[PDB]
Amino acid sequence: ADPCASNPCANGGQCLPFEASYICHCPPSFHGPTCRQDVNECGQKPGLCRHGGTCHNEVGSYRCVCRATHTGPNCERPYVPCSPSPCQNGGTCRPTGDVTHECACLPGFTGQNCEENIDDCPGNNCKNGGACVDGVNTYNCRCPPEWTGQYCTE
Amino acid sequence: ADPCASNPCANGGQCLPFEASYICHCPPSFHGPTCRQDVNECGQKPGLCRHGGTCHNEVGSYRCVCRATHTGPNCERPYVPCSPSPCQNGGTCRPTGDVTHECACLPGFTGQNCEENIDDCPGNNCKNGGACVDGVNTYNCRCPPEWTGQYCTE
Ligand SMILES: [Ca+2]
Ligand SMILES: [Ca+2]
Ligand SMILES: [Ca+2]
Ligand SMILES: [Ca+2]
Repeated sequence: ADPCASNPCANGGQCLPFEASYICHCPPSFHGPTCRQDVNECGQKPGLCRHGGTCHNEVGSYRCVCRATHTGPNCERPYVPCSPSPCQNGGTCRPTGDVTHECACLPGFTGQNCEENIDDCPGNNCKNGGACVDGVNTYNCRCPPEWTGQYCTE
Repeated sequence: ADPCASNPCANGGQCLPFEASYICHCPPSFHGPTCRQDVNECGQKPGLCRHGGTCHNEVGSYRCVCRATHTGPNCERPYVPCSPSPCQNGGTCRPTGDVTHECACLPGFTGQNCEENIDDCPGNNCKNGGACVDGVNTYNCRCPPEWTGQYCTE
C-alpha cells in the first residue's frame, strides 16, 4: 500500500499518503494538485526585479531584464561599464558614459570588445601540405610528418 | 686615507676615491658633483605622464597630475568611477558619466561620498556624567564608575 508509487507530485513536490489517495506539498516555483502549474513569481513578489527592471515569468523560475543603469539577476547592483571589463584579449576599457564603454584593442584583434582574432592566414607561406594556424598578429605552420621548418620546407 | 669619510655624495650617490679627491656616481633622481642638483624627470623622460597628464618635477622624484579620464601614478589606467568605489561606510556608488559618480548613503551618513557620520548626540539622555558616543543612526552612553544602564541611571 503506497499511493505515492506512481510519482504524482511533479517538479519537486513531496508526495504523502492522504486518505484513499495521496497529497502534494508543492515547492515555491509551482502549485496545484500535482505541482504542475507554474507560480508567477513576478506577480506574487512585486519589486523582485529592483531599480525599475522588468520581470519575465518562466516555467519553474523567472528572469529579470534590467534597466541599462543596473545588473545582477535581480538588478540589485549598479552597472559599472569597465568592471567587470568586457574587453577580451587584454584590451583596455575606457568609460564613455553612465552606461557606455569603448575598448582599445591590442594589435591582432578587432570588434566592439576585442572579441574577434583577425585572420592572419591569407597569404601564408606554409608549404608541403602544412596547415596555417592563426596567432597574435602572426601565423604558424603545422607541418605534416615528413617536413620541418617555419614554412615546412626542411 | 679615506677621502669619502666626509660623506660628500648626497641623496644616495656612491662615493669613490679619485686622485687627490673623491668622485660621485649619482642616482637617477639627482646630478652634479655632489648629487645635490635635482634631475627634472619630466624633461628627460617625455610622455612620463601618459594620456595627456601634466608632469610636475619634485626634488628627488616627480608627480603626475592626470586628466579626469585617467589615474595611476603615471595615468596609465583609465579612470572607472565606481571601482575602486569612493563611497565610504557601505554606501552604493552609481555612475553618472564618463568621469562622474554619485553615492547613495546608508541611513546615518552624509556627504558626497558618505564620509561624515551625522552627530546623533544632541538631545541624548545620557545622565550622571556619562558621555554620549555617536553611532549608526544612534548613541550609547559610556557611564562613570558608579552607574549602569542604557542612560546611566541604574
Ligand atoms: Ca515561474
Ligand atoms: Ca590572428
Ligand atoms: Ca625630480
Ligand atoms: Ca551617528
